[PDB]
Amino acid sequence: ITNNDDLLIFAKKQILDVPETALTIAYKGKEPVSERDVWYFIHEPMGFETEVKVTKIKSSHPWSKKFQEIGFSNSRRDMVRIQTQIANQVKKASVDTNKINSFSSIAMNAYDSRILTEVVGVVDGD
Amino acid sequence: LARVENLLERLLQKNPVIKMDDKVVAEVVSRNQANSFDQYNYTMGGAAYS
Repeated sequence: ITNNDDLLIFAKKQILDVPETALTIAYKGKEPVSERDVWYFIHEPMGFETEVKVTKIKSSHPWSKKFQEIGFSNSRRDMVRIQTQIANQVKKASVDTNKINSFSSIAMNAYDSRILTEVVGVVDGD
Repeated sequence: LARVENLLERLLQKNPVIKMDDKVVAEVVSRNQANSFDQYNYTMGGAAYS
């Protein structure tokens, strides 16, 4: 990009200026929770009175008697996510190097033909 | 009943420490983490180690 407004919006998109929070709730009610519904969260000891949008669900079978785990505002850190990020970055770097190898080779390929043209012009000049 | 008490005392002697192995725990943890990594890679197409 060349103008300044696009770079301004890009820079604004490039940073994160609020604490990164992730909320996890263990729910054991009768009402089922879907993947789209937005609930109202009230929790006085933790100072919560807001609307929460579901982003992660770990449900059990209806006969399993177990609790449900519901997430909001992205997920906890975890290592396997970091390993996946590192692996995909490695793949991107590898394919970039593979492309740049051919780019350098064709830079050598586009070299010799133009050198031949220069030699032809040199002979013409004499 | 005295020998019952003696045997109960001797049986109370036993150390309440149960040595649990760490190598097998680490290997199982690694296998489960590998399962999670494979799941995440599959959900991301193939943009990972494999």
